[PDB]
Amino acid sequence: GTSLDLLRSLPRVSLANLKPSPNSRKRERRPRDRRRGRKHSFRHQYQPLSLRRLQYLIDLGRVDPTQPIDLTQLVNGRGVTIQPLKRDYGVQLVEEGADTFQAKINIEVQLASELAIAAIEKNGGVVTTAFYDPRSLEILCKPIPFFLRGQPIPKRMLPPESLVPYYTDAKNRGYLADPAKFPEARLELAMKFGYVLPDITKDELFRMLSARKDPRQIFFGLAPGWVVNMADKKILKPTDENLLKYYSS
Amino acid sequence: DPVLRKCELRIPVHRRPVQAWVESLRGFEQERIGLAELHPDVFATAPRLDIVHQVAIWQRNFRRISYANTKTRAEVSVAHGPRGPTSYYYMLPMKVRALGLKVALTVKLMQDDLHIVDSLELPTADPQYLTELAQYRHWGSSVLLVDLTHEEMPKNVVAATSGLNSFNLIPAVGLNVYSMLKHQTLVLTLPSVAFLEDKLLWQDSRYTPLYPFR
Amino acid sequence: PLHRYPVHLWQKLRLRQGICARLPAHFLRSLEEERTPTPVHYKPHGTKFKINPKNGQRERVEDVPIPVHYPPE
Amino acid sequence: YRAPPPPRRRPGPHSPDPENLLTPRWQLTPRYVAKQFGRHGAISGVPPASLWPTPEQLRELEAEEQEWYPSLATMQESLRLQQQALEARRQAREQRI
Amino acid sequence: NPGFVESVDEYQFVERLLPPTKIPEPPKHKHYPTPSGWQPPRDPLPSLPYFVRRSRMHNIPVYKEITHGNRQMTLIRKVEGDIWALQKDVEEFLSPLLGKTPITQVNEVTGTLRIKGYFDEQLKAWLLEKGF
Amino acid sequence: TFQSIYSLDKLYPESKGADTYIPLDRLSISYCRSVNSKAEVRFHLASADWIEEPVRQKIALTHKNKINKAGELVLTSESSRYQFRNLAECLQKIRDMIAEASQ
Amino acid sequence: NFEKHPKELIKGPVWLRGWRGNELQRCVRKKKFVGNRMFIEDLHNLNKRISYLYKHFNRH
Repeated sequence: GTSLDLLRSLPRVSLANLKPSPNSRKRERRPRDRRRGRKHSFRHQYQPLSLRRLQYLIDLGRVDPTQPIDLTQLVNGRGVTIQPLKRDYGVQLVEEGADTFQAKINIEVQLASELAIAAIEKNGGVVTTAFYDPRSLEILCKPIPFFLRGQPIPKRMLPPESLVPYYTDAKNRGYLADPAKFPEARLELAMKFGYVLPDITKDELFRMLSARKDPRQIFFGLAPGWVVNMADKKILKPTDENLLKYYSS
Repeated sequence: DPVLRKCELRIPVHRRPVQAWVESLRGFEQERIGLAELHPDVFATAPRLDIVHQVAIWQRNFRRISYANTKTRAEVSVAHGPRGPTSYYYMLPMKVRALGLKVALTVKLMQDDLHIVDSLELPTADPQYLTELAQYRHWGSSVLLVDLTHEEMPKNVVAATSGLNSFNLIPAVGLNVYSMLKHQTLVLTLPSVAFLEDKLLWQDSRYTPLYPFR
Repeated sequence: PLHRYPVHLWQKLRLRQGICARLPAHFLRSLEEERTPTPVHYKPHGTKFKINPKNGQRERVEDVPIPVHYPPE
Repeated sequence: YRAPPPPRRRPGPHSPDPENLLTPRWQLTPRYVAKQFGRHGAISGVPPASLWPTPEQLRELEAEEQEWYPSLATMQESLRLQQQALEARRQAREQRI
Repeated sequence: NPGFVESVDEYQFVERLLPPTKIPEPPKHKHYPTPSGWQPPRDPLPSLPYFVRRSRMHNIPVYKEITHGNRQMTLIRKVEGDIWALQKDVEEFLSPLLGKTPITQVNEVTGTLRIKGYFDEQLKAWLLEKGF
Repeated sequence: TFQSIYSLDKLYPESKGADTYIPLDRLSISYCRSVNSKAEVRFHLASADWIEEPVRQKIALTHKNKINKAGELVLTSESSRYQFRNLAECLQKIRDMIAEASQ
Repeated sequence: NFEKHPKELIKGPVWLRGWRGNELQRCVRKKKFVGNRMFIEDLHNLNKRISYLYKHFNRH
């Protein structure tokens, strides 16, 4: 660093010596003299994740491959930005990276492409779709604040009748999907590509990959209606029978 | 027995560590007692004085409030006169302010105006001793003393610095560019350097915040 | 300068100080308590929800009381 | 001179006095009280039972739940009726044309 | 009768949900390049007078830029050492590919090099050859 | 764990268990970017035991142009080069050709 | 640790602590902050002054 050596040779700097960078500040005109003298909401605003964008996160180790993909974890890693003021209502995927993302992992995304669904399943990944209420999703993205507010964990909402067919559809692999068709559906997709179907049971970590929360359950770890002792780093569970009726309701 | 310090964070392989003489204020002749390593990313940043110049302007101007007011022709029982209290407050990004602090640290070290010390503890509380010691080590007329935290700063140093106008005692959190420039030489305790390095080095992977870090 | 208490708190301070404090507690409670008169000419909204204009979503509602003049007679 | 001590804020839960005139209304709301619990948890001292809905609130929630939130079974039934209605509409078009 | 029961068994998931504040360093891979194509800087580093450090995201500090709506540009930022040595080599490398001496502006104060046109791919590959 | 009122145990009462054509070895696939690209799949039509004799004869007649000098039927298209898009439509083209040759 | 923002260190008129705006914005914010605690005569004068400021910036 020859620049540093020049500083030693140069005289000690003072407050007055400081000077603004060249061209940083423009000149101004003032009237001192003659110079200035004389004279749509209903449609969900899906926020997608590109397959190429998905690929680098796994390759860079930003998201642990062993841990199932969680949208909250992506927010924790600053992978995606969700603004409640924007009233983002959904999540999607982008066709970009279809040719550059060869990997298998369990994941849940609100909306997924049918071609993408089978391709990751062909690789061995597990993909499903869940419905998060836009207000609930904002709560999900920021779980700590409502604990600060003191609010208790509410039951996850269900899709409106317009979106019920999508989630209930077996091919869409939604949480409302019929399990009976899943073994047949998995078989059908394998034939379409022709790849040899790997049964989810064969995987050693099958239970971890296939683990899913209840439709009313917002969080994998936390059941609906739960409370968290944030100050004491503990979880509080309601013990009132009437409260169970509220959760059932 | 030399006092040997190494940077806690990983120094870049391609960048050699920055080094300076460790000093102690216990005795007049205790100019050099150890050798310490300083992070190049902190103590070997480019000397960008416009950032320092901008920070100094920000420091002078974000606190600027003018209370001048005058009555215009309509308010007479001035065509363009001062109109009530006016403020000039503005905020620099934390990245720039941290960078400006980083730039200032290098300049003082390269100009031999920065003196790294193990601790501020002094044998006596007399202000005369501190002034004489500064003359003994040929320090500048103004010497700035920085400690890790305000609460634990030694009593003896407080008395010496409190009575001296040109020698000002500040905590680590109180460091600012204006004080460094106003003071000819800077005296920093070793713990303070680590404290400053941690915050300055924290800028790494500066996640854009959606909420306060706390 | 600026008054520490707003103008509306001036009435509260007057009630809380002077002979007002010395007034009987029972009478003071009667004056302090306010009970809404029974609605006669207007009805509060039956439903607690309505469509917000800006977002086009169901929202909480508010009630606008009709102005009614009661003469001293 | 010696620099003044760095400013330090008062830590820990602070409960506003309701009677005090100065205290703002929003600091006396149950949401603020719930906020106190979240900030400090047990140190605040808010009873956890109070956080959950009261039995009278339970009835309101149940009434609210029925009014606005249908169940999965009800949703599926609605689709079947609409599908039948859609089928009838298609059949009406074919017969009339 | 308390309405709450405390169990620490399920707090592990809460720990998982906690957000991190630092970008994680890339994990060591058995085989490079990574399936996406990322490869860490070559080791040993080149002994040239000028060293180009990677970004905080462990990516090459090359950014494509367009200004005035008509001028394509590419910028190299994290340049350390002798900028002039880098410019001479960069000028020599791009002269055959471009067909003439590249039009470039050197901001020594910021330690950045500005080049008219888009040549990030060739420069990025060329930088890999140097071992950066 | 906890089971909700609208739990999958009730939303899907029937299946409470966790577990709830074209040969792959015979055919060969190839994909390479040539920008432009071309993905093709090759298989020996003479050794195709998964196709009926009338179907094999029809394939050798209708797909005579696709049959190479070595007797291997090949089919290539240009949509995209990847695991699912490219390969699947090449296998399905052969399957569709077999179906068309059937009737 | 960013616990206290430097804007929090500003001492001065309440309506402009940590905030800046044009003359109309400053006047409007001043009215909101101390409108109830301002004098009746001052409030009327401020209302009239705001009218001139509003028209100048928003119509010229």
